[PDB]
Amino acid sequence: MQIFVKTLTGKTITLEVEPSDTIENVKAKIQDKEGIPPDQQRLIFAGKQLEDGRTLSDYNIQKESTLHLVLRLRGG
Amino acid sequence: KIHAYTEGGKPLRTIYLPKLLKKVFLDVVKPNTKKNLETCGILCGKLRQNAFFITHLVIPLQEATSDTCGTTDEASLFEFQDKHNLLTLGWIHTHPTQTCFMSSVDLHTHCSYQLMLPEAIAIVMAPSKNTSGIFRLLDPEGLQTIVKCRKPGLAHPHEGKVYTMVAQPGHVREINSKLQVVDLR
Ligand SMILES: [Zn+2]
Ligand SMILES: [Zn+2]
Repeated sequence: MQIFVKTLTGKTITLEVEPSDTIENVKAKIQDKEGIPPDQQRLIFAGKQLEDGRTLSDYNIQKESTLHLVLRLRGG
Repeated sequence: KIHAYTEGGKPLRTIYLPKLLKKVFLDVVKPNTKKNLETCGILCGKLRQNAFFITHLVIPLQEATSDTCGTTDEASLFEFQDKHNLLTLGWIHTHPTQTCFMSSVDLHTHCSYQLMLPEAIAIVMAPSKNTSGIFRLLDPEGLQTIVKCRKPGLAHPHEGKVYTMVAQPGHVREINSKLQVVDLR
């Protein structure tokens, strides 16, 4: 299956996943594909902020489901 | 009238920045700057006829010290932006006592914004020095260096040129326009 990750910049990221991937796995894939480190990523689906240790299947995320990516901000 | 390009040859759309946003941001976070604490915000707005307009300066839930700041509730920020159809166009923060430059942390943060939006800008205010700056990473080379970097430090240094101020003139065009500050704190 494919899922989509929608940003707040008008960009949609397409990902190749399987139902049993954890959220951690998904953020690693985003790093691989897009160059964003996992620690800066917050993923949201159906109004909830997703947890690293749970799986796509745990949140009912299926074929063509859309997650949302919001970045942390760290300044110094 | 302006056609901007990255170092890599990619065209950049104009970002219209309200002439007053820098001062307004300084005004709104004064109680923090006064207590020697940094503050950050998000530059939010809209795309109209192939140009971006910053319309809302969003101050998210955050924590800070004299030389750091960071968000603490990005879900709320997302909810707000999604409800109001507001794009992320960049960010801003204070160096209350320091010079105006991009720190290691700043570059790591910024890179992700700029990968998501090639026009994304980072505005740095240094109010003790009465200076400020609008910065972006070199694209592609500076973005590459930050993407491939994996060092804890987190003031750790980087090899080569990584970032630059936006050109004058360039893709960021200041204008005498309205602004709304949204304080989520
Ligand atoms: Zn900084
Ligand atoms: Zn680094």
